[PDB]
Amino acid sequence: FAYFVLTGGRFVYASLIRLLVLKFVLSMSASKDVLALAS
Amino acid sequence: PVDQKRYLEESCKPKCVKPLLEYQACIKRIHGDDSGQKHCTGQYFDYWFCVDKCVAPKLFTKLK
Amino acid sequence: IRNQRFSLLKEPISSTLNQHLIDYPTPSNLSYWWGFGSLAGICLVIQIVTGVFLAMHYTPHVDLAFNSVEHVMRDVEGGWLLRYMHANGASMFFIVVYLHIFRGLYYASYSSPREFVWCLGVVIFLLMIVTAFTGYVLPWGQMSFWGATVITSLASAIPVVGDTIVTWLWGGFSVDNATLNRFFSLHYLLPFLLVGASLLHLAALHQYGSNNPLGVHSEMDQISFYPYFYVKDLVGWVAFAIFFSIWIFYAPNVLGHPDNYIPANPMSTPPHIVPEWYFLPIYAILRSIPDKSGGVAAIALVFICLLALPFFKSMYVRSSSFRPIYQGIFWLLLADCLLLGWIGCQPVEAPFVTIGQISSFVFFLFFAITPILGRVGRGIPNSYTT
Amino acid sequence: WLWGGFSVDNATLNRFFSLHYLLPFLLVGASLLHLAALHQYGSNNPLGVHSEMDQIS
Amino acid sequence: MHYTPHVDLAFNSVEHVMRDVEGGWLLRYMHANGASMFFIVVYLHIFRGLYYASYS
Amino acid sequence: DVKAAAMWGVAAATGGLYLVQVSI
Amino acid sequence: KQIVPVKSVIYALSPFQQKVMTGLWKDLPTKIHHKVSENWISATLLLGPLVGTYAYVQNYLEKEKLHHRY
Amino acid sequence: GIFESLYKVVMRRNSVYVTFVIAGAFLGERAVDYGIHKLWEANNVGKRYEDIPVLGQK
Amino acid sequence: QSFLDPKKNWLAAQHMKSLVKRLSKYGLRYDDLYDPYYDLDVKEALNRLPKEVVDARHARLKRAIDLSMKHEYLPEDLQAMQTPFRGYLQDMLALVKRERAEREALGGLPLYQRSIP
Amino acid sequence: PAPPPPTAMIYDRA
Amino acid sequence: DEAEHGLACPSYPWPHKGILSSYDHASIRRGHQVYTEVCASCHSMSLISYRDLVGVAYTEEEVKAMAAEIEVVDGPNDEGEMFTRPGKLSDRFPQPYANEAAARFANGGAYPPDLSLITKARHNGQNYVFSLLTGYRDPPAGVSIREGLHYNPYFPGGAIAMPKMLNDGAVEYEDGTPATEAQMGKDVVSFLSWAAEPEMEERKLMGFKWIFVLSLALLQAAYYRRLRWSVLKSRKLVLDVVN
Amino acid sequence: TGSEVRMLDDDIPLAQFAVAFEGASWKDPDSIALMVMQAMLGSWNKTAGGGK
Ligand code: HEC
Ligand code: HEM
Ligand code: HEM
Ligand code: HEM
Repeated sequence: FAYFVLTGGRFVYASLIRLLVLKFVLSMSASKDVLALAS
Repeated sequence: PVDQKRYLEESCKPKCVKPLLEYQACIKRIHGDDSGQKHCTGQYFDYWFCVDKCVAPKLFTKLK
Repeated sequence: IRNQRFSLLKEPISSTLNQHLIDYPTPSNLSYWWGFGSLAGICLVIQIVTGVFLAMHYTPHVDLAFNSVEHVMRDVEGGWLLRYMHANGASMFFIVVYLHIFRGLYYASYSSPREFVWCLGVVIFLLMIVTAFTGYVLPWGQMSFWGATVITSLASAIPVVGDTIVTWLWGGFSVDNATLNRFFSLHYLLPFLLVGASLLHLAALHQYGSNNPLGVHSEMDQISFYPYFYVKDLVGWVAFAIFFSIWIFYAPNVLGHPDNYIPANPMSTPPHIVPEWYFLPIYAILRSIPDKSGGVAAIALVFICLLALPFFKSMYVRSSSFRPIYQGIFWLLLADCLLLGWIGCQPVEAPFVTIGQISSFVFFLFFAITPILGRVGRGIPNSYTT
Repeated sequence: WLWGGFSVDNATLNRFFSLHYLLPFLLVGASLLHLAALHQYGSNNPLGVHSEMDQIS
Repeated sequence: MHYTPHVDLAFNSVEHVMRDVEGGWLLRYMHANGASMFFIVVYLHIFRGLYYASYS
Repeated sequence: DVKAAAMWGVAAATGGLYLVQVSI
Repeated sequence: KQIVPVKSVIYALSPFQQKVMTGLWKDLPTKIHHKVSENWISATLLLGPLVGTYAYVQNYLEKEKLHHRY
Repeated sequence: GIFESLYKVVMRRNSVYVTFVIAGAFLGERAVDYGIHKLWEANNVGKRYEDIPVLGQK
Repeated sequence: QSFLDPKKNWLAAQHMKSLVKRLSKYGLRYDDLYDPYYDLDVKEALNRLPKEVVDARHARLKRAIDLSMKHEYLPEDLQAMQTPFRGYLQDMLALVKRERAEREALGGLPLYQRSIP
Repeated sequence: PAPPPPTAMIYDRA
Repeated sequence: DEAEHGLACPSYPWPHKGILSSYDHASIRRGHQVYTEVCASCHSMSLISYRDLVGVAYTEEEVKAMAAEIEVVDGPNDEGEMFTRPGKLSDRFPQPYANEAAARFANGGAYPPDLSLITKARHNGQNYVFSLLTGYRDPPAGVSIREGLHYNPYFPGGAIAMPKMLNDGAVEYEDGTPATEAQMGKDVVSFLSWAAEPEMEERKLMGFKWIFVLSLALLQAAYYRRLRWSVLKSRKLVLDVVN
Repeated sequence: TGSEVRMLDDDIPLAQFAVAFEGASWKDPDSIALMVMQAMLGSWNKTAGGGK
């Protein structure tokens, strides 16, 4: 039971880490202004 | 198209009887100014703050 | 023991990291108030990363700073999240630093062995104040520009070289593009100096050991840092993350000033020029006594008092849990600091100026009453002896 | 993704400026690790032989 | 402290550093030539290490 | 171990597909 | 910094042989009573000047506002 | 019982445990997104972009 | 001192009562609060103190730290048997301070100096 | 109970 | 002091206020229509592009037509001259005046501020804008306002240089809803709130998700800490000391 | 039940500790495997001739 509670917490932590990393990477990626100027 | 805000502000006078009476008394006492430097802006602000507090929920209830 | 390899933590590649983060002995009775140092370190790392990723879309020009900030907000994918994280995390970084400082004040975590730790903390506080000021100037809003103007105008208080110093710092005769570029470079540079100062802070504390809520000599009952204080620090980090998400995703601009969204107009002036909320106690200390050189001297005296706090003697009883008078004095100090911060966001009318004058006096009365109380209570054991 | 668009432009210039400001501090940390790792075992000598006998401050 | 990273202002800002800034030409030339000497010294470092097999 | 290496490769591939998420 | 030795006998139980979060919400009235009683002076000293000063400022501002009402 | 059997299955090996952690994080994020989207749509009815009465009458 | 004596001063008596109540909860004497790393005169005094007294002080400190970690106090019986302010360090601390004072007065050099941190 | 007399425990006696 | 500080604005029950509340996109469209009809002749929104309205209040074809019905200048052609062409999807909203000096000259010495961030540039932004728009009323007996200035109690200083532009029937809504002063004010404030904070819906969704997920994380972290500290907090210690 | 008893004295020149899991019964078929596991974890002594 303790290991599975920790497993749920690890679900949560992995989700947060993944979304933070993707947020930073996509922020460094291209922007809507240059995307729209491409046409 | 009548204004819901104006109608409800007219309908909120009973809720603000005391500030309205205070403002009217201020006007009556101030009538007869010599040059200036006198105003009833404080009572005006109190009365209209009371009216505004009375009117907002009904206002966006009637508005779509 | 060294003949053949053992646990890789003890190996020279990870020896220092093990000794300073895993096997380092800490008192077993540390409360949740001791996780604020690690939480402040996390806030600093968050600020560094977020700023590094914001500088890729920010142009330090008077004609492009505000437009670049709005471009980050709108066009950049996640840029609104980036800037909200940066600003609100500077706010939380100052919050956790204030909690750090006040917990140290309560538990006397500075007195004999951690004098260098306290001095390094004061240097870190100065660095954070300067960095946050320059970073707030960076967006080039109305409030940012006028706060920069006023706070740099404080530098015109030295009787001889004040005007020369303020003119040299401005890059000219007024806050302009040169000041913006200067402040951008300084605001990028200082956080790495802040990292170095934080590393020195941690090393200086690790020289002797962390204080405990009891304030007693804690070496008989100590535990390894990793298995027991990483989980408590994790609880603190998750609670801070909940608070941080609450302040980012739902109340982003509550801590900020609305006037900062108006493009900087040197001709016009806002009706009330006020710095960020975490500079309010210092601003109130400045404006308490009526003067300019007097206010700068008062700020310098505040920092000198903070530096000279650990060097008082006869503070044999460390923790405030065993000092009723000192506990009352500390709580009065905290109330005074909150009142001073509230006053700093108010005009210079009569009640506000009177209360600000009183509040600064109480603030310095704290720094005198503490040595007085220590010297008086040095003779407690002979008097209550039974 | 590195270009931040479709060609080298203002986005690339700003990103490169931020990276160029940041990297030398990572370079400082790497050089500090360089020196610390060297100090663990010592420094080589032109002979390349063991040099723990005739050593000076 | 005097460089603007915009696409339309980087070259003009560098020239402003060279001309208008008091001693800015020294800073610009010293930065560029110091990158050059940094790479010179690092190459000499690497080649000396290769010669004396300091990578053992 | 071959089986341990294969399972760790599977775990790494799952982590990569969770991060990048190509066609979910 | 060296560890001092103390002669003692320590009995400890495995983390999985005992309840974990049940002891949190236990004896809550007693815990709350201790928190209130041991810290009421501190709470009064922290919130005393704040509330009194706020009331004084509000009274002063109200008095001035009605004084300047013409 | 159920907890012990699941523990055996998903924690006999640490690599299997990590794979299960990643898969569970993905599935839980998807489920939370679905539930929150349903709550958001139920709360904000008649205000969505697709709910505007006029969309091509300009 | 006049005002510091609990017999002649009511404020001092209440302070002593509060201090006794606070110390008895964790079951450690007032002299246990003195830190050897603080003055190093406490360190010298504890070095000169007998091993039995030093061991008892260390045991009391360990008990207090364990109680603080457990977020609990001593039971009522042990609190009643607790006897704070029964000094064991004040006399030797005063002797060490007197020796240091006479050494400083007659030129001399400090027998120990706090290392610069 | 009552606190032990100063001549009851080894450390107190020392 | 009351006049210079301005009348406080009441708190309004906005449709986009709450934990799980979104913009009323129909009201966003109506607010944009009334803005471009009776508010773009003096004010400008230079931070809002036409592409921002795609998927929010108008379809892509509608925004394309709306941008094409205006003409904007373009850079030099092969001949080196400056020409004008119909606007495109990525074009910003047109500015009514050439520059700030022209705006001040045309508006009697007062500069109409940019409306892109007006709900974020004012304390109590939404309520303040709504009250300023729908609160043009007679001045109290005692204060006289100069010619060319109109009295608005909610404006800091009492006197505002903007004439009352929100009059009943000013803009004929395509929805058929009444063109009441209050209705147009609410629509304008909703559109300006969207323009200042176009990321509100995504931000609130992400915040709700992370707050819930991190509350679960806090529960798990407390359990983990109590489990790790279980050996220390539930141990018996025999020390051979009584006082 | 997993537990520990620590009797720190520091007055004895040497420290003696024993960590033990749960074994098998006499008639348990895995008892012989436990003896084999003991054999492959054989004892070592400072005076033992086997050395290192
Ligand atoms: C030309 C006659 C205008 C039209 C049409 C609208 N506005 Fe206006 N506005 C105008 C001026 C000349 C000014 C400046 C007043 C000053 O003294 O600074 C303004 C000002 C505003 C403000 C600012 C209020 C403040 O306290 O700063 C707002 C929020 C504003 N205007 C909004 C607004 C809206 C929503 C309009 C569409 C109905 C609108 N204005 C039309 C001139 C003119
Ligand atoms: C080197 C790392 C950093 C960089 C590159 C950086 C860069 C920036 C930039 C570009 C801005 C303006 C953009 C915006 O605010 O939306 C900014 C704002 C700010 N920064 Fe930083 N910063 C860094 C670190 C820090 C640190 C450590 C602090 C705290 C001490 C800090 C405090 C602030 C503050 C308070 C603001 C104002 C936010 C606002 O209200 O607009 N920054 N920073
Ligand atoms: C950048 C901000 C800061 C960071 C990252 C930081 C980090 C830390 C860390 C990691 C610790 C060790 C853990 C702990 O005991 O809490 C610590 C302890 C300490 N810090 Fe800081 N700190 C910061 C600011 C300050 C400031 C401004 C002061 C005030 C002088 C200060 C004074 C102390 C003291 C006295 C301790 C000792 C704690 C104790 O023994 O009780 N710190 N800090
Ligand atoms: C940032 C540039 C660098 C700095 C500041 C730096 C710094 C140093 C320093 C201070 C030493 C010790 C003094 C000495 O040279 O004997 C050293 C030694 C050494 N460095 Fe570097 N270094 C750099 C780049 C490199 C590079 C690129 C290499 C190639 C792998 C390298 C390989 C070595 C080696 C092998 C030694 C050992 C010298 C010996 O004992 O023979 N260094 N470096």
